[PDB]
Amino acid sequence: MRLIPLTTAEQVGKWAARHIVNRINAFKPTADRPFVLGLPTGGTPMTTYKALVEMHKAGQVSFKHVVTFNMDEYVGLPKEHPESYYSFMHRNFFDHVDIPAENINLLNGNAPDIDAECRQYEEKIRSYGKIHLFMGGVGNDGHIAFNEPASSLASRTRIKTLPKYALTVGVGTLLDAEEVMILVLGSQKALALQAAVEGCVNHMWTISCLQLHPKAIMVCDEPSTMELKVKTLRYFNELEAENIKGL
Amino acid sequence: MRLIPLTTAEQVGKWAARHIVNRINAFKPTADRPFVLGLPTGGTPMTTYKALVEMHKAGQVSFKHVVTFNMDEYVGLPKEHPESYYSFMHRNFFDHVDIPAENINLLNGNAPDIDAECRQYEEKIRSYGKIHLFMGGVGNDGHIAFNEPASSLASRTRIKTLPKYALTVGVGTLLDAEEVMILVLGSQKALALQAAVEGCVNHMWTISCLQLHPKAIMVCDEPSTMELKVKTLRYFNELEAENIKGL
Amino acid sequence: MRLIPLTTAEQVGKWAARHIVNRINAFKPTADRPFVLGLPTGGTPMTTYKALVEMHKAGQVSFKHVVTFNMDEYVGLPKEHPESYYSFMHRNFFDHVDIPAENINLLNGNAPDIDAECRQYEEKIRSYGKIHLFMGGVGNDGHIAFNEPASSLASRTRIKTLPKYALTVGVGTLLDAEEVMILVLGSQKALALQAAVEGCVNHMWTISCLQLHPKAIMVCDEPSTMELKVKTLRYFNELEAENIKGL
Amino acid sequence: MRLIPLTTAEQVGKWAARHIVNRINAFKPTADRPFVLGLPTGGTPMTTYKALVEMHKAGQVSFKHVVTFNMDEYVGLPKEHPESYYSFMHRNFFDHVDIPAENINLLNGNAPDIDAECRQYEEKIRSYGKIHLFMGGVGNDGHIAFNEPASSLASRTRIKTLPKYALTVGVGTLLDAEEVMILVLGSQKALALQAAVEGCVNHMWTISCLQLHPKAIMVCDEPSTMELKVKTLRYFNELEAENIKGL
Amino acid sequence: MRLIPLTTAEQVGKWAARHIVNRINAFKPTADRPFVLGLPTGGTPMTTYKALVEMHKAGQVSFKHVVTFNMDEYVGLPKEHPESYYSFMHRNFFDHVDIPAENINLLNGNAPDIDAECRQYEEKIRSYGKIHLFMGGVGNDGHIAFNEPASSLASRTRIKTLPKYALTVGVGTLLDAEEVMILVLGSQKALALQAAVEGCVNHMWTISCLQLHPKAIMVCDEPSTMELKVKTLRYFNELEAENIKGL
Amino acid sequence: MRLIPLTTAEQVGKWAARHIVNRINAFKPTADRPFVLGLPTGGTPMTTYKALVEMHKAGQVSFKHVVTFNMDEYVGLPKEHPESYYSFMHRNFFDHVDIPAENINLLNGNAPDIDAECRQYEEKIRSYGKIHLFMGGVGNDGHIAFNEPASSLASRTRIKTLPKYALTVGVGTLLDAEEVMILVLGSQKALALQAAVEGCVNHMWTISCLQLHPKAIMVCDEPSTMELKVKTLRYFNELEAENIKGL
Repeated sequence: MRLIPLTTAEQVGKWAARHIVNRINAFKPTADRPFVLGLPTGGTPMTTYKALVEMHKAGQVSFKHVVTFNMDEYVGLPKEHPESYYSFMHRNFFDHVDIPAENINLLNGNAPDIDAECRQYEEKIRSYGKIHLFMGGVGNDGHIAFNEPASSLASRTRIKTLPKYALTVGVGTLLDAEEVMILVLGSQKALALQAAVEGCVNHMWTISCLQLHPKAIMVCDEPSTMELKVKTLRYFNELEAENIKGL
Repeated sequence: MRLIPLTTAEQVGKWAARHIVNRINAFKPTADRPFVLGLPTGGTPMTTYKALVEMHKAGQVSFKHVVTFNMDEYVGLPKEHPESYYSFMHRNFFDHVDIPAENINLLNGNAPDIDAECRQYEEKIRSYGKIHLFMGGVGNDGHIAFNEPASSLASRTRIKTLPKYALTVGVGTLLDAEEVMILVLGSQKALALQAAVEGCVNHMWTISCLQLHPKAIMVCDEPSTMELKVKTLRYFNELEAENIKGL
Repeated sequence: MRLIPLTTAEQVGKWAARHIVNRINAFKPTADRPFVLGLPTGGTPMTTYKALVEMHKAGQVSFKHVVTFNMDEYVGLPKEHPESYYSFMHRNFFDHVDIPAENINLLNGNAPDIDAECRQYEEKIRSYGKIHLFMGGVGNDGHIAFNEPASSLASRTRIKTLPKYALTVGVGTLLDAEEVMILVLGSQKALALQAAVEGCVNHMWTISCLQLHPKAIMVCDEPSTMELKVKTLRYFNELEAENIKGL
Repeated sequence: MRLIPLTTAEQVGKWAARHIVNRINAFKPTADRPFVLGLPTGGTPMTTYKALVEMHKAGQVSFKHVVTFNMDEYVGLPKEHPESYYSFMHRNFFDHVDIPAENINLLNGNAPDIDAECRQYEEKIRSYGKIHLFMGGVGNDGHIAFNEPASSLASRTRIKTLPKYALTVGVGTLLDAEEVMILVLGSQKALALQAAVEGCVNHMWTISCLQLHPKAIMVCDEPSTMELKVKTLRYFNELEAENIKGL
Repeated sequence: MRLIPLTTAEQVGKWAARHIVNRINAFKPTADRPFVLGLPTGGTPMTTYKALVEMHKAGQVSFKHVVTFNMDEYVGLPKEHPESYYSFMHRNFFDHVDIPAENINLLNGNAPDIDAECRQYEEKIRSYGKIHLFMGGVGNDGHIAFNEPASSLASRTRIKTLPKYALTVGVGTLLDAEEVMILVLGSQKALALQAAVEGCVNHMWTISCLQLHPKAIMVCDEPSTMELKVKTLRYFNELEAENIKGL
Repeated sequence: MRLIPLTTAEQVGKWAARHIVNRINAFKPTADRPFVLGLPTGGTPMTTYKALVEMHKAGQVSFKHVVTFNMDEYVGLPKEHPESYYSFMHRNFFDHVDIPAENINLLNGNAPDIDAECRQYEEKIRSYGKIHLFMGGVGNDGHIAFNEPASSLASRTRIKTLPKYALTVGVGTLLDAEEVMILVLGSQKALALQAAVEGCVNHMWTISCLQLHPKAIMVCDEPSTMELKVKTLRYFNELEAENIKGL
């Protein structure tokens, strides 16, 4: 596991954005072999989308052959409603880049057959093969997306009771990704960061199971490191010193 | 992982029995595709077998196309002896339902080649493919069947020194099941329940490794929850409130 | 997991050597199906190589059809230099047994393309299929070879900054072995032994992840048991009592 | 230590009030030997003052010979200001009972010599000899009054930087009381209750040092027991069952 | 604190007896200045009384000017009943030594005024001044005598609900002794020994508060050391090696 | 307790020296009422003595009416030997200030009656009444002076087996001081600092018992904070920010 210790939310976004750009440019996606990106919404990834957009506008990356899968969506909420995940994603990212509509995958919270919708979502991911990079956030209690603490590590896309319900990818869906990058911002995430980095593996703090994942990265700001031991932060600061230059 | 918090041993048996019945009826087993059930013996599963039998007698389930695999048997003990696992299983379950003899699998503690017997048992399970549901109990120290604490998670059916010896399925045998349901009864199992639900993954408390299993369920009575935090029990009580109605 | 509690470094070497000999003789390797052995260097395995050599000289084993893979090598250091891993392995083992040069695999710290060298090493292992037994040591902080604490459990052979650099097999490389045997000597390894045997699974103490491995063995001397609970040592002493007779 | 597990804030107040009444009536205070009561302010003791007042109005207790000492007061804030501790105490308690003005002791946040004011407060307590019962609340982090975590257990009345400052009795001032009763309400106090009852003595959670006090009582509501083990709460519930009847 | 690690219950008794004898002979008690000894009953101190008696019979000590105070007695049970603490003490100790009746203090479980009886017991101890050495045992949960876990460290002699009731000295009564020596026998006391020696101070395990006592000694047998770290036992074994020679 | 987080050993010495100077100048010692200072030796207090001497040379303090008591001395070692505590104290402190010989107290490691020497040392301290400030260091295992881990908190000056022996003040001797200031330097003291500040009270880490002392201060450098949580250090850094200006 990697822990990228940065100071501000803006630096985290710039670091995360650059990592995504580098993975894409190294993969060199084409129509027949697209780069598959898993994505989150909310306040946490705000600075990352902002950074991704300026990099695209500077000509550093193209999303023409990038396929995305989002983590969740509200049930029964009109897609064009300003508070839907769909609206958030277009407003903060899709409206500003060259990704084609057919490459965008968002759960349809208005699907007639909920169980069928979730099933097809998992099917769509497998049709491509695998998610190359899945970016996410982490709950104050260490949970992922709308998955509950003590969720099975093999859980799949399904409906969850918090609108009244939401569709969310499962922990297994996230773990099947080739690489997982979690954005950690704020002192309210300090206990979750501690559980992920210093604690032992346990299903109550879902984030701790990333210790078993082949390629996991935590990108965090200063306030989120409050519960770590001084030597833990020092260790990652020194090891990652050359990789945070320029952010 | 699911934790079904109930009050009495009788409720646990009724809940466990209904879960087995529902899995069977949803699977709709036939001669060519039987539902494979893993089973334990002893005082712990008593109320569950009792409940399974009345459900069968009420016409709610048929074991005609259910194949069973038991966890253990004593070595050198006459099969028809009243204290054998064979006698226990027939007396408490097989004597009262419509399962055919060819669908019953019990380790032969009188086999001439012990190692061959255990090897064939594993072979029999694979011939069917997989155990759909494996029900078991848990030791005071968190162990499973006759497996020792610190047993390998990939251990297989073998002989164990406690009669003098016994044949027991391994932890790997149990983990390969599609779903694992552990019955937890009594305050003497309180530390084991705590290790399974709140503790971290560790090979000393074998039960804790179910946290890594794709579909694990703990069904417990009130006395067994003594070592859990009040909020842990409250959390599962609320989440499972709708699934324990009627038991 | 097995824990073989012995008194001295010499006993550990004799026990480890005999275990290797027994695995080889039971496997009965041939030119078309060789026994693949993973090996470490340093002060820790000294008594084991010494024991392996006398067993070979007594006619108890032949390495004619044994293929070896070593854990590491220094970068840019002349192969014939007295401090290289190559020199250590020949001087302490290869010079005294009947293993053919083509069966010896050591990382080439002088390869022009470092990344290619490491890639081919992994390729060579897969060409044989799998390492049947990988023997290693453990760092004071629980690390393996030159892998850092918090290394990914799927890490592979690569270059590491400590000469200035070294090539080292990854944790995944080690875990892919059919059986892993770690030699633990000295009170300085007491905290690592404790983490491996009594602690919970966590990526900070890499050795703790052997709890998830299908066949792991820790062979230790008396000074290394300082951090274990008296009952833990008593438990393994009794369980392994019959397997340490004669060492 | 005693732990009185009750359900609601109202029950806690009724239990605490009755305990104070019983201590007073058993002490039988007179002009020459008054019963000395330490008191807190805020939302926590609201139901207790309410209960104390109705008991007084029912003729169950008289405060004619009861001397009180309050925990704190704001600095530079006009005494008659509606938000002062003085205003709170009169409005919620003194306005409704028969305690004489000369028996009321409140820190003067407008004293010209702050250090002298605090010094005299301690002097006043010693002039009476000792506080017979000191009632207080507890911070989310286990602190007492305005004392900081890691405060000396012998700290005394002094000014503290949070108005801008406040005068607060010290931990030593509280511990010198013959009996200490802490009101614990709300899930936000759950970690503090756990530290006080189940944790070990440590200066970071000041409340934990009451374990060393000769006569300490925690009176809590249901939401505050969230972090205790089920068996801990069960133990106190059974032991105190006869003392909570009627509240 | 001292920890005397011995092998058998007999050795513990011989060590404890010799310690008592040495303290007495060094004190050189007279009619005006007697040596005050606190004593327990039950299976635990059996080998110690046996050893004390043979030492007396060998002329190594006289109890002519030794005053004793016992920890408890049953309420309402006839003093001469074979199961009373009185009968146990005479049968195992007083019947065999030269202590005068006026020097023996046992709680009167048949006293008309229970509270008065307990009050006078404390008064009797103070009349002498202090207990020079108090020997006791420890509960499986770390408790002392009939004091409950979480008992106040300043608790005094009082009646306790387990006959139906018993009179028991308090924790404060024990702590006021100049020296406290606790006999620890059996694996069932392993967790209590661990809490006393390696754990932190906390009122739930009363025995842990002896860490704060000026002169505490734990005398234990081998089975009771099961929960200690190997290095902890090694440390005390080496430090006390010269003081256990001859037992 | 106070924790003064500084960066270098030199800053620690300057802070500690100034604190001593301020305590002396506020006390205003005279021939009839001297300021009593407890002192340590070794590498740890080096920068503090250096700072104390320049302050004296600058006219900021006089030791004319300061009485000192040192923690230890070697047994049987010639007082004027260059490695004695006597030589260290004169060479690093007494040779440079105006303290009179009669105000200096050092244990006489060559006294004919060891036990008498230690007894008189304690007597000398009481003759003055109390040590106003005792400065010391801390062992890697949390011990004080030559006191062993698990030493009684009431231990007194006595001989200790490490020359072969040394005379050392006891933990009780240190705790009886009005104020205790411990200098903490180096990463090797990180675990001890953690036990003192964040851990719970326990006799194995003697330094942790300072949590119970009325006025304890830890003055530490940066390397010693390695085992503290980032938020712990942040908390003390902010609280002590105004008291470390100028060092």
